[PDB]
Amino acid sequence: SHRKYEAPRHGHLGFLPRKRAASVRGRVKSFPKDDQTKPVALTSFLGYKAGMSTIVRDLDRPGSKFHKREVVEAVTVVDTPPIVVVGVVGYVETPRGLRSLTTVWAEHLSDEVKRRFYKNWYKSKKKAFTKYSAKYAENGAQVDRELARIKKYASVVRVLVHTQVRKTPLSQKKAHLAEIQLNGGSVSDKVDWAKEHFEKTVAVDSVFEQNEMIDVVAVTKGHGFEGVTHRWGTKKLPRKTHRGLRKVACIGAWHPAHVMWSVARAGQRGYHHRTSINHKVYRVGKGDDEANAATEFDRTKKTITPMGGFVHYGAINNDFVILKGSIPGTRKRVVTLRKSLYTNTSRKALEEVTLKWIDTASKFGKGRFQTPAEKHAFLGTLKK
RNA sequence: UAAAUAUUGGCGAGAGACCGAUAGCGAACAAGUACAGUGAUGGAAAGAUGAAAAGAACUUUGAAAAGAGAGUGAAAAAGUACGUGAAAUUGUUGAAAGGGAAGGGCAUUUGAUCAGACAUGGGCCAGCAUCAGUUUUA
RNA sequence: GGGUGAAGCCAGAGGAAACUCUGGUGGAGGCUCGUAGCGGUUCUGACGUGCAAAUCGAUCGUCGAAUUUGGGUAUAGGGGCGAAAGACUAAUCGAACCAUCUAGUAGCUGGUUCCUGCCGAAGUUUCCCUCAGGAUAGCAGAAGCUCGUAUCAGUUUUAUG
RNA sequence: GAACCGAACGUGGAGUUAAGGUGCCGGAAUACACGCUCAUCAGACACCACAAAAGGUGUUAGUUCAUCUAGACAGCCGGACGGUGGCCAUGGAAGUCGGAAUCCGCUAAGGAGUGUGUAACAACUCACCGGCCGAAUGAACUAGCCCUGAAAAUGGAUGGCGCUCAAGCGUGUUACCUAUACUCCACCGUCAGGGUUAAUAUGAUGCCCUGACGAGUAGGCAGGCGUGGAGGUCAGUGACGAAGCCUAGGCUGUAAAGCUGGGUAGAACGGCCUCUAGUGCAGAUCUUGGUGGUAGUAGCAAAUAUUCAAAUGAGAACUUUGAAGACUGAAGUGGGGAAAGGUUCCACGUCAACAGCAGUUGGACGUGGGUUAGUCGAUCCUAAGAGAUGGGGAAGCUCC
RNA sequence: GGACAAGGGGAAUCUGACUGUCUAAUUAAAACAUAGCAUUGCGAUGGUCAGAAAGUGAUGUUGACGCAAUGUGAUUUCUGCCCAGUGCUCUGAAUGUCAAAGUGAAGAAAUUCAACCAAGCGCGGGUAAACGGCGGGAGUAACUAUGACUCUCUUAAGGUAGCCAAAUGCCUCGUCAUCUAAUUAGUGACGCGCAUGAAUGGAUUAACGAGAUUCCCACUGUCCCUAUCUACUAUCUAGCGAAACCACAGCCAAGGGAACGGGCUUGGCAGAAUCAGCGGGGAAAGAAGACCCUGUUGAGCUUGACUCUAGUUUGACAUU
RNA sequence: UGUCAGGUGGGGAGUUUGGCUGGGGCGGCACAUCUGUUAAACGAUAACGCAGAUGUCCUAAGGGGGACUCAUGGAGAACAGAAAUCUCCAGUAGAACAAAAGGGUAAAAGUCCCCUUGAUUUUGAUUUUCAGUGUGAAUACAAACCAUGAAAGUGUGGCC
RNA sequence: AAGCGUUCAUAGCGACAUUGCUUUUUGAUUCUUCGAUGUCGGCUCUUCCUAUCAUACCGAAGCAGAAUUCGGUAAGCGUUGGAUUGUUCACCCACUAAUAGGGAACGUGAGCUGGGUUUAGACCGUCGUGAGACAGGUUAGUUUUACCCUACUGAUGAAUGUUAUCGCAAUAGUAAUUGAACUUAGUACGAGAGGAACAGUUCAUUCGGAUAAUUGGUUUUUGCGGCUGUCUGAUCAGGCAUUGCCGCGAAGCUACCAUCCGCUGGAUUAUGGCUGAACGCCUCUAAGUCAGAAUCCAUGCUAGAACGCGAUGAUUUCUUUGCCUUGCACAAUAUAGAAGGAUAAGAAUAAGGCGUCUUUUUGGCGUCGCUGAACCAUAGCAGGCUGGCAACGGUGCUCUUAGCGGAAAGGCUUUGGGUGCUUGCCGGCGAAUUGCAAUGUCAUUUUGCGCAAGGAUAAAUCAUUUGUAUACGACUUAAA
Repeated sequence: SHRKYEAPRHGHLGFLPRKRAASVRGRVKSFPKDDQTKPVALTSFLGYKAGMSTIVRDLDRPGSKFHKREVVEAVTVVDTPPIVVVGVVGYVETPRGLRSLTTVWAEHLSDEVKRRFYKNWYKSKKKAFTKYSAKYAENGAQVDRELARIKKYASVVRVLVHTQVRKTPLSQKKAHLAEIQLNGGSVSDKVDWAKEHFEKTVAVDSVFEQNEMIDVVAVTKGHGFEGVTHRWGTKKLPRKTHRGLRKVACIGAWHPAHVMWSVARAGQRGYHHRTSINHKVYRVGKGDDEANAATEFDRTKKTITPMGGFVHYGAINNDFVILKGSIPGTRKRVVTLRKSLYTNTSRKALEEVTLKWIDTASKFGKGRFQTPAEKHAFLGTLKK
């Protein structure tokens, strides 16, 4: 017999399967579509999620009821120390997809990167990239052959990149290696850029600009096993139920005499790899500056980090990015910011933003005061 | 009122084309016993070391049980968990195969293993030629 | 351990009288709220190869009498007892249990132990408190006896119904 | 695929066909010859797993009738009146609301008129005939293959892949594949018809010759294999090793089975002629006894609670002593009895089993010790009841 | 009442008055009991009841304000009509019927055919707080329903007071009114009511109910819509260590087939060993279907089924 | 009190409470028989297939012999009429024969008139259903004894 | 297709006849199951069908516009909240874009519920003399077991030299959904009444994936503070009341009860068109071709074949006893199957190749194909041992100079040197006996054995630790 009351199904099918996923890093599965007319630039970046904070700003939607008004918003702060290039990879077009031709590396690798190749660093002899470093004692015999090989063949040229994790407050030491594709003019100009940029550092100001849309990529919250009702979002069974009432009652129906793939079951929740789209940037601050949050309306000398600090993280003494809304991931986690694939004329992404005020109260609790100078003005001076 | 006639009980003697310890009486053994039921009643399992206990003195490892040696005897592959010691079922070693079961029948190949008249003085496996019987193809 | 406060007594107020009101005292009832005690409503909760062949929890009914219970004594199977449900009568009840007659009877179910060789069926006719069954003929095997090309044939032809 | 088509079967060898097939899976012509079909849902082989009425200028063949030396159809222009508004009908009917007449002229041809249109005319348009052009066209029907008609539930089935002058549909002509069928030979058994000890060794039940046949449940008869005992007989076998048991050793028989090498073991047991029976097992929710997978899994969670050192001991989460925390809270986890059990009380020794973990502890196990009454109970009296005697029943056990 | 302890309340309808009692382990009720009411039998040589029998018993250490046998079920209020049928009962009239023993006649006797005849049945009377029935079926008409006369069918009588789509109404979710935004429900009226109705008790009703049913107030995770916390499990380890079940085993689609394959046929396919969960399959386990039919198989209960019987009652003979 | 006889006696005892059947039960009879058909041109042949019958009536409606023609139509005769009785012509059965249906029959097997008891006795053989048993019915003789007719004959119940 | 529809058979309808399809109604039948397949509905959850109620894009009208009616390709996407009834069905009150119909053992009971039917208790009416009956009404009545195999949802993992980083993408899955307002405009259209649409702005509905700055919830933070009863002689400071109770309450977890985010290209269907035969015209079609829808396919997102691959990093002692690269012999082990040679134009097929001239091009003039029965290699003991004649070529083995080849390049030409053989043409010695045939053994893989040259001199697990993770593994960190 038929259903009776036809309602929409629980959960999205496309997001199956639901595993742990191997990597903790985001991993960009596709980059933008390239243009040989435009100049050379990086398509992506690496950072760390610090926390969240409120923001008040203007509004210029001629049409809405809140035209030229103060509007409170949600925001996510991202710690982004300077990037360090240390490699080049050639990729050749074949009938069976792309194929890696040759990897090249620089002379002087740091101990942040070299830790990644070992599991037991303290016990090891630290022998990595020693015999490769001897190849650079020939001016550039074996170097410029393989760079000219990548110049002749291959239509795509990516760059190996790692994060600086001695500057950040994390107890990590290890770096995070990652490929970032170069989308620019020609193949020859990509490799000329790459050899000059060995060891050389890269900032965030070169990659991203203010008032721009970004795609975010990172791994979600932990949780673990979880049942049916919270994982999928099914209805509770009545109170008067023998043997459980937080389940699906009927799985399927015999003939077909099997359990269907579409049925909601118990199994792993969280820690999944998701890529979010359209997140507008409000600020691209700098580490070498007192008064980061000093807007033109406010003008009070205070750093972006609140009273006490960011909870389960610490502080920020480097460049950072204020993204609108939420970001998929926990704190202390790696996140890869990607440029948009399609240029919007949507009117949201086009409006020019100017921040009016940023909050810096102790989010570890319910803080009233923003800075210690304000606190000593309200109460004092007893008795310490 | 004896005799010729009866007799799955009792006391005493003979026999068998009868059973051979899941048989034969319920009972070959401390069996109407152990045990169950308020009670009338119900009611099992359990035979075999060796000719002779000669039933393993003495050393050494272990807290001890036992173990390794030694010793008794024709034999301990007879040690009082005892003549012989099958199958289900298990451990070790050796040989072989294994992409949603294995296990069979016909025919080969390879690997293993095994019967069968060349011994006297010092049979098995094929090839060609001319014939017979049955066929096929120019 | 509380609540309610019936008869019976004592004192006052009103009234011309007949009598009528108010205050104490007293402690009635198959009354009433509730502990131990005795029961077993609902959760159709727990457990459901259990702690348990009927228990566990919370919620509930009744709680000074048609009450609850020990020891002794009476009633025994077509009998006993029953404020009556065919209830209870030693986990056994629309007729208990123990032995014997008893290896009760069954047109009904299930099983029925070694090889090759030769022949090879039937589910149809008549009768039956016959229709899941028997008798009777038909079909089958075995043993053969009297004879040795016979007066035969699931067939044809000529003549004729 | 129980039943359809072809064929009925002892064991093997060689040839040849039946029904059905020959792109590949699959052994065998990607043979030969003449047509038809192209499907945005093609079709594909009896019983058999479906399709109809009704339709198509999709294409192929055919039947009956017509016009043709300008076809005539085209297909673009020219005409479409004169008598005439014909009689009638009635507001008005003039070819065109209708009822009947249906005739002439000029004629190349023009109906007393095919419709449009108007109150009725007017105006347009056909029927019929020319003008341009130069060889086949027009109507009505019949059946072939294709298409529309043709909508069901998990993903799906000419057997599948795939096939388009086919590997499809209809028809013809040859080769080739192949059944336990047919022909011929070898061997087995059964049945029939003969011939022969006329001394002439060994079974007259013998020893030969010739011919046909062979499927089979229920059922019947025949000839053999094995098990336990009884009578006879091989002056059978055996402590120099009988019976039993084990064996990817061997030999014989179609088979039931039998004989024999190697190992183990330690007292009896075989063949041939006959007698006799508690004489052969895979099934019975069979009977008794033993052992598996499941599985080192289910589980050992209710009565609030344990901790630190010291001692004994081979060994201590659990025994004994100390210290600290706790609970029952006097309708009690306190102190005594009744029924019921019967040494469980108590000491010394001591852990193979039992105390669903452990154990030096124990209501366990081994060996002993322990209950003292004139006054506390029983004994004595009677209760609801039970029950002899004298008597009377009943064949009587016994009943009142 | 700072912990602990401790009633939710209101307006109705059906039903039994109340306290009480039962299906031990699925039914606690509207069932049973009850006070009250009524009926029947009995004066001891008696009623009711036991026993195989007795010089034997229970009621009864009794005597009608008692013992025995039934119905109804407190109070208020009423209990209408019908003795044809079926029971029960009688100082009813008899001779319609009617046993053995005895009486008579016939016969050689066995026998035979006659009258005579006890109770009990038939015939007559009584009885419904005995079992039961109290229906309708036809018609006549005043006026446009009129409820006064006739008969008579199943026998005798034809539903009186009362109450209702009621736990009793098939047609139905009756029609009208009310409660709601909306009501197959609830309550109030209507009644030719398939098939209501008077101690087989009718109508009403204060208190009481772990009884059934509808609505209103307060209250809330029942619900919109789920979220979080705590202990004890599960989970992992040390030790100890089972049962159910089991032909053989365990991947799908279609086909045909005992008409719904895990094994046959044609395709899809296919990679050691394993751990938490879970309830789609294994037509998953539980029990020789209890429903249904068959059997010439049974048992429990009932009765003008067939054949008997203890007890009791009438008559004859003996005791005499 | 004892023995025998008559009534009462579900208080108690024992036993039965058909079959077929598009499940059973309620209906119906297909359960002993008969006619036509289904039934497929010898016989045989099914269903709760179709249309219908029987559990009797008859001393004459049995048996024999002799007379004579019926249905219906047409033409004529007072009351008399579509229909009473009377007469002639045509008349192969279109009538009648105890009942269901089919077959059979014309100087008759129909209708009327004369005489009677073959609806009698003794026993076997034989067809049909069929086991080639019984039951029922039916057919053909032998030995008798009668009826009827001038006789030949016919008759052992109802034309089959 | 007789009539209806003012006129007019077919806009929409359609009598009298007649062919079908379907198994969501109910009968007919009794093949499967009676040593049991748990029988009514509701709750919960998944997927399939189209005979389409809505939404996308079109055709027809008795379509002026608005509303509605009939049909086409379409199952992509959605289809509700309540009163009464045990109900399926039914009937109402609203909302809505719309409140379409069905299947899956009449889906779904080791998933729940037990109101219904359906046992025993009991009551009422009709029927029966009576026990009892009633497809009449009424009330109270027991819902057992997964620890096994497959299935699904997550999680480890032996083995391809060992270990570690960074990637490609075969295949499988896939998602967005519908409305309201402002403007267009009170404009088109219409006598009026009424009353559109495309583009352009802002917001909502249902659904999905993350997230915790704020608001709300949770409180064993037993963090602070308050209050009862009792116990420690009093005060201070605490125990117990199975978390004693009460108020506020960080951290974490969480809510359309809180905030953010949810893409743009190509090829088609219906349908409407262009050029244009068949059929001298006409025609959207026969050949060819332009636009086109919630359809399909990519882009993007999710997993990553544990028997699909690639690139890069480091590769173990001196007890010697072992590692890698290249040549010796020795030795086992096998080979879906060597036995002269896998011998390189591209495009057309109602057309091409090769050679040679020239208004260098879709150009002239000749010639070949009709099968590879080809073309290159080919005579010597499985190919011996030595001579000359004639060329100055052909080849094998080594070594070097150059370059080309990334799709899986692991191979192709190429200068030169050195060193053999040479059947281009003539000479001189040798072979027997394997006894008349018996594949008569002449390949090519792996492999670890000892040699003797050249070369280099490590990691991962366990234990410990951490929380961005966590049933247990695993994952993420740290540590001379």
